[PDB]
Amino acid sequence: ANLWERFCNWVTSTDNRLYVGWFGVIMIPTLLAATICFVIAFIAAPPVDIDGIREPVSGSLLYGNNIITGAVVPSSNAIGLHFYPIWEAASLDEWLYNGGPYQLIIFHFLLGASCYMGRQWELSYRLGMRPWICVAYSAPLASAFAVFLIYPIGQGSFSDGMPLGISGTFNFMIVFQAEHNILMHPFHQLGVAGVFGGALFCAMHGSLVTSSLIRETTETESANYGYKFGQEEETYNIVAAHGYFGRLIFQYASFNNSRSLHFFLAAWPVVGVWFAALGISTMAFNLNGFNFNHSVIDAKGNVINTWADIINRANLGMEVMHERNAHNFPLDLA
Amino acid sequence: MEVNQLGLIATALFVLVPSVFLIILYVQTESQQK
Amino acid sequence: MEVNQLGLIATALFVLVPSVFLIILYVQTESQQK
Amino acid sequence: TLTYDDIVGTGLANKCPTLDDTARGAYPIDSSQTYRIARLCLQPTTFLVKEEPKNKRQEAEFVPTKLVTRETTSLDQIQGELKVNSDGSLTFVEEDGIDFQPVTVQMAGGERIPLLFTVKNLVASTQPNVTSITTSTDFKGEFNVPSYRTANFLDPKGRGLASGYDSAIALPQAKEEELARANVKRFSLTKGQISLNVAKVDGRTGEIAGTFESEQLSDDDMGAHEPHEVKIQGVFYASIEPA
Amino acid sequence: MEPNPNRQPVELNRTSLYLGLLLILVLALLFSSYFFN
Amino acid sequence: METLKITVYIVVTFFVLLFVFGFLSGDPARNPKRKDLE
Amino acid sequence: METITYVFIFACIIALFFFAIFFREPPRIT
Amino acid sequence: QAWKGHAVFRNKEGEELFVRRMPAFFESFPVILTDKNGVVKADIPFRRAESKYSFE
Amino acid sequence: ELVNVVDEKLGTAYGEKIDLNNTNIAAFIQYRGLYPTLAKLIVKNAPYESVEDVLNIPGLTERQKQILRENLEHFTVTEVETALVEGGDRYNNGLYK
Ligand code: CLA
Ligand code: CLA
Ligand code: CLA
Ligand SMILES: CC(C)=CCC/C(C)=C/CC/C(C)=C/CC/C(C)=C/CC/C(C)=C/CC/C(C)=C/CC/C(C)=C/CC/C(C)=C/CC/C(C)=C/CC1=CC(=O)C(C)=C(C)C1=O
Ligand SMILES: CCCCCCCCCCCCCCCC(=O)OC[C@H](CO[C@@H]1O[C@H](CS(=O)(=O)O)[C@@H](O)[C@H](O)[C@H]1O)OC(=O)CCCCCCCCCCCCCCC
Ligand SMILES: CCCCCCCCCCCCCCCC(=O)OC[C@H](CO[C@@H]1O[C@H](CS(=O)(=O)O)[C@@H](O)[C@H](O)[C@H]1O)OC(=O)CCCCCCCCCCCCCCC
Ligand SMILES: CCCCCCCCCCCCCCCC(=O)OC[C@H](CO[C@@H]1O[C@H](CS(=O)(=O)O)[C@@H](O)[C@H](O)[C@H]1O)OC(=O)CCCCCCCCCCCCCCC
Ligand SMILES: CCCCCCCCCCCCCCCC(=O)OC[C@H](COP(=O)(O)OC[C@@H](O)CO)OC(=O)CCCCCCCCCCCCCCC
Ligand SMILES: CC1=C(/C=C/C(C)=C/C=C/C(C)=C/C=C/C=C(C)/C=C/C=C(C)/C=C/C2=C(C)CCCC2(C)C)C(C)(C)CCC1
Ligand SMILES: CC1=C(/C=C/C(C)=C/C=C/C(C)=C/C=C/C=C(C)/C=C/C=C(C)/C=C/C2=C(C)CCCC2(C)C)C(C)(C)CCC1
Ligand SMILES: CC1=C(/C=C/C(C)=C/C=C/C(C)=C/C=C/C=C(C)/C=C/C=C(C)/C=C/C2=C(C)CCCC2(C)C)C(C)(C)CCC1
Ligand code: OEX
Ligand SMILES: [Ca+2]
Ligand SMILES: [Cl-]
Ligand SMILES: [Cl-]
Repeated sequence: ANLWERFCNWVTSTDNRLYVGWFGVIMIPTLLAATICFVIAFIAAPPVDIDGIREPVSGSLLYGNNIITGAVVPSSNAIGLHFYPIWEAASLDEWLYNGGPYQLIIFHFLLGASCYMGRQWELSYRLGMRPWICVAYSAPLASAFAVFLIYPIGQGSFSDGMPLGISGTFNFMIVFQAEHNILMHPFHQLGVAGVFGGALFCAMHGSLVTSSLIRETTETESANYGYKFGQEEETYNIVAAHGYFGRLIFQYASFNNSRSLHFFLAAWPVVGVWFAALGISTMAFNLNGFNFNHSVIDAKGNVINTWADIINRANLGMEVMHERNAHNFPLDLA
Repeated sequence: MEVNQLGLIATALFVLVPSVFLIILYVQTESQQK
Repeated sequence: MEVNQLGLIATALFVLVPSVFLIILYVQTESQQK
Repeated sequence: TLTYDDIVGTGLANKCPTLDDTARGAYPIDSSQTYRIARLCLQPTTFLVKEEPKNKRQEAEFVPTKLVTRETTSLDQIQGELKVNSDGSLTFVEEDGIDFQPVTVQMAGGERIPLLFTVKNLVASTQPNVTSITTSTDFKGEFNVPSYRTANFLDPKGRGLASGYDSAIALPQAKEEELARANVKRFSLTKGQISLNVAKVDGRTGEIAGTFESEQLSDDDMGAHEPHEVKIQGVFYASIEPA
Repeated sequence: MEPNPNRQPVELNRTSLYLGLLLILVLALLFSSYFFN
Repeated sequence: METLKITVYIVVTFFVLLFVFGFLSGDPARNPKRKDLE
Repeated sequence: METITYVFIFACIIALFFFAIFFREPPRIT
Repeated sequence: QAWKGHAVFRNKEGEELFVRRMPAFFESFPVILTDKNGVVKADIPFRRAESKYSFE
Repeated sequence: ELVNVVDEKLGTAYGEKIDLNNTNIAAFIQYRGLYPTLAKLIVKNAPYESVEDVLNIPGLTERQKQILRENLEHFTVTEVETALVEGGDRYNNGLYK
């Protein structure tokens, strides 16, 4: 074998402790750059003029933040969707003021995480597996694309991308509610059904398999020792599990087929989260939640408030207060 | 910044006490007969 | 009294760190085969 | 002749027009004629900040700084009357234009110095008996420097002058006295000074260019802290016209 | 991997535990005043 | 500015070329089963 | 001191990742 | 923050007096002023009842 | 002793009438005939030493003068406050509905 042939054999080797592969050739450097920049920025970055109004917001630990308040702050509204790599700045000091780290991080991250998804297909192929784990990962990935790329595109600025920080995330959520009434949007509602249901079914499946473990141990040892890695025989009794759950509800509401059950476990959260991602990605173009403001009117024409109108009052509070020095004109159009 | 002056010891013991409990248990497991 | 505000954590770790080292070693000795 | 599409994103839009080396002529002033500056442009090239004296109370120096707000610094499309005075001196009375830019510069070690770089209400005069504007003409005068933030500006805790809370609402039972300087917003208005040094004159077109140096105070954060002294240096361009 | 033949078990007997804890506690009782200052 | 830009451009080009030539290097054959997919 | 604490905990977690991956008990088929 | 300047001590007769400096050994040190020849001219007394060199 | 100058101004006639030297231009909508034509002329020609000086703006029609006379009782003048007139705030003070 020549050098290229050998290199290819190593890259695609099924024997590396962590699989590299061709997607990994892009994933490794991009994820390392994003990680390193993030860590350094989160600790040490100076304040960033997120809203382009010369009002710098401090995100880093050394500049007065704790783990909860800290963030890498989105790039300046003055930049908008302009590409702002380090070399476009006159200095690192300028780059930092304008939120250059945010762009470097999210672009390397999105590239790296897309390659992470490809890499999941890639290894499944090398191991002779079925290929669709990567399709499940497309759900959180799509969600990351929605908040870091698609929303900024629709609104015309990376300053409206989700901040890389715990409190910045909450800021993004509250402002999103004000501007899109996301709670009243059916795609976010499907998302909630996806994650509440995902958690429910996770607990359900956990509890049912755990409930029907076949006795292989004594009381002075963990029942976990009753299963040995790679054993051929199933470790629980699915017939007893189905016997239980089918009586809890009724026979035909319970799965007796493990393949069907596990498919449902994959599908429910993944589809819901795809809708969550699509909610963000379509509210990115301002097709917003249901608006029933003043929908109910009496015989004279008096407005009779519903809970929708109370939501509206909360939303107004968010709207009027957010970015309190950034608006000069009466309508918030992006 | 005007932080709570007990936050440091609170955090350090919060980590150390249970971590130490686990390390003690782990190491004495390892030293048991194979 | 105006004491050094690091004296508490200094004292606590001074005790805990070596004490924990010894307890780890002791317990794993006990758990070895008789 | 350059179009917007030729210029966009190059940096040229933040530059003042230049005159070539052959422009060393003289522009005649007819003292019976009225005049205007149709366009005054000021392109800063250096911002210097006076270091705060350690306490030695010697001469504190103006030190270099790094611009962090990009190519957003120039004053332009400024216009005003150019009066001919009885002693033959000329007085420029600034009327209007893009006559201010917020600018943030950064000192060694990280301290950021925002300022309202401006010539608002500039009144600048030449030496007496200026029968022609030549490469020996200079303009000297003063301008107004209003508060860097205007009266609606709200601080991160929602406090302001014409709007906002008037107290530190997150500390409902703190003693107010220690917080008065942060709670009570004040609107600054001070004077700046500028010299315009003509280096080039096109006698035929009425165009002049040269160098300037201005001195003014930086942002005081609506009275929360002391402003710094700033010295701005750069190039200028003006088109003189009969009007 | 083929095992390392240089490995040795480690021991701390109870008396040594007691002696060690006494050393540490008494050192702490001695130095603590100076740490608080 | 310029040296950094050129350096990153070269770095990115390097890894992209690895990705493309890598997947071009008989990738369908790199599986545990049926290799004759040409 | 707070910053040191936060970074210290983070650094311990990263070290933990390293050991949990490269120095895990190996899975063995019985 | 700043040097206060060089302190020159003088008595009522206008003679320059010099404060005896603290050697490194001493955690505390008395305040004794001498003329240029080392003769004691002023001090801060401990016992006041027989003081002869007080600044007053 | 630090003072909020806008709050302080609210305790003068500025808080009771349209201050020809300070009040934002939308305030002239309060009374018949003042907005936008006279409002613009008034703001443009401020400050005024007294209310009646508003009658001395050049170019006025007789109709305009009479409207001004009928509305002097709604006007005041106080010292120009920098905080209220900077920022072009007399034309747009950041308040809509
Ligand atoms: C896998 C390696 C890898 C990749 C893909 C990237 C990618 C990126 N870097 Mg990062 N970087 C890396 C490693 C990598 N980096 C390493 C190791 C370092 C340390 C030296 C850095 C340091 C670094 C810095 C300091 C910065 C970046 C920036 C960028 C961005 C712009 C790059 C650019 O302008 O190239 C231009 C190159 C091309 C357009 C390639 C064209 C040539 C090919 C052959 C043509 C085909 C490509 C075509 C587009 C289609 C793709 C093929 C596909 C169909 C398979 C982008 C997110 C910038 C940034 O994040 O901005 C916000 C930035 O400031 N990088
Ligand atoms: C008694 C409490 C209760 C009930 C019944 C519900 C019910 C619902 N919630 Mg609310 N929710 C609750 C408390 C509750 N919530 C609390 C305490 C909070 C925090 C404050 C929330 C926060 C919340 C949010 C933010 C949202 C919801 C939404 C929903 C809907 C989807 C829930 C889901 O898929 O979960 C997972 C569970 C499953 C997938 C299991 C199936 C559950 C279904 C609904 C039961 C079917 C029963 C059926 C009708 C019976 C017929 C029998 C038939 C065989 C004959 C559903 C109407 C979403 C919404 O409003 O959609 C329009 C939504 O966006 N919930
Ligand atoms: C009970 C109340 C409730 C519930 C259950 C939810 C539920 C949800 N909300 Mg809603 N929301 C609520 C109230 C609620 N919300 C309220 C009151 C508001 C207004 C204040 C909002 C406004 C809101 C907004 C604006 C958004 C949500 C979104 C979401 C989803 C978040 C999870 C997600 O995005 O997964 C998807 C998974 C990810 C995003 C993770 C991506 C992971 C990447 C690919 C890898 C990361 C690797 C990492 C850096 C390192 C790993 C460790 C390392 C060691 C390897 C979920 C459906 C988000 C959503 O729909 O996004 C699509 C969203 O943007 N909500
Ligand atoms: C005082 C008086 C009058 C007393 C009289 C009392 C009396 C005797 C009454 C008798 C008469 C009578 C019956 C009256 C009925 C009255 C009545 C209608 C009451 C209504 C009750 C009510 C509100 C019911 C709501 C219905 C209900 C519980 C709905 C939820 C159930 C539901 C939707 C289930 C489907 C969800 C679903 C797809 C689940 C599968 C996912 C899952 C759990 C995976 C995990 C999993 C599953 C497996 O399957 C197995 C195998 C394993 C391994 C496993 O991981
Ligand atoms: C601050 C800025 C500066 C940054 C600088 C950082 C650059 C690091 C370069 C140093 C190189 C040493 C690394 C070796 C460690 C190692 O991985 O070996 C472990 C094994 C052993 O290597 C195996 O090595 C074997 C030989 S031997 O065992 O080493 O002798 C060989 O047989 C086999 O082919 C080979 O796979 O390596 C592999 O499994 C293949 C390499 C996989 C590495 C991918 C890293 C993934 C990172 C993801 C990014 C996310 C990071 C976020 C953090 C949570
Ligand atoms: C009035 C409206 C007009 C109509 C308009 C039509 C609209 C389109 C409807 C869409 C059709 C869906 C087809 C489903 C087929 C399928 O999945 O087969 C795959 C298996 C086959 O079933 C298995 O079938 C097996 C036999 S076989 O495979 O079918 O041959 C059998 O062995 C096994 O026991 C059995 O469970 O289905 C299952 O595993 C169990 C059902 C799981 C539900 C799948 C839906 C995905 C999750 C819901 C999405 C989330 C939404 C909520 C957001 C949080
Ligand atoms: C406040 C607390 C929070 C801090 C937590 C942060 C770190 C958490 C990890 C600690 C748990 C370690 C588990 C032991 C792993 C193990 O298997 O041990 C055995 C391994 C070999 O693997 C093994 O080797 C063994 C044989 S032999 O050792 O090779 O001879 C064999 O038994 C086995 O099969 C094989 O797997 O080799 C060792 O002996 C190393 C163990 C020592 C680890 C403790 C050091 C931690 C401090 C590092 C700080 C870095 C400082 C920065 C400088 C750059
Ligand atoms: C920055 C990171 C730092 C982390 C480092 C962790 C530090 C760990 C420190 C370990 C110290 C443990 C000491 C072991 C203590 C111990 O094991 O002692 C007993 C031990 C007996 O050893 P043997 O050879 O009998 O072997 C027994 C084995 O089981 C021991 O492993 O002898 C010694 O270790 C010699 C030291 C004598 C110490 C004697 C002093 C005790 C007398 C009491 C003094 C206090 C009272 C005074 C009154 C006036
Ligand atoms: C060869 C190869 C490989 C490997 C690779 C690697 C390993 C890489 C790497 C890499 C890397 C490792 C990278 C990196 C990076 C980075 C970065 C890019 C960063 C940054 C940054 C910054 C810029 C910062 C800044 C700042 C801040 C933010 C704050 C404070 C200040 C300062 C200024 C400092 C593999 C296996 C795939 C295979 C094939 C081949
Ligand atoms: C620092 C801090 C703090 C504190 C704390 C504390 C003070 C604690 C404590 C505590 C404690 C103090 C605890 C304890 C304990 C205990 C125990 C846990 C025990 C035990 C025991 C035992 C185990 C025994 C045994 C025995 C014996 C001895 C004899 C015979 C019999 C028997 C075997 C039974 C606070 C929060 C304020 C704040 C922040 C920081
Ligand atoms: C609290 C406090 C403080 C502090 C302190 C500190 C900051 C410390 C530190 C420290 C440290 C930070 C230390 C350390 C260390 C370490 C070590 C001791 C280590 C080790 C290691 C090892 C043991 C390893 C092993 C291994 C591996 C991993 C792998 C393979 C090989 C071998 C086996 C070799 C002060 C005094 C200021 C004051 C008062 C209080
Ligand atoms: O930057 Mn962030 O948040 Ca989207 O809306 Mn418009 O811009 Mn601002 O206001 Mn609302
Ligand atoms: Ca000259
Ligand atoms: Cl906000
Ligand atoms: Cl706006």
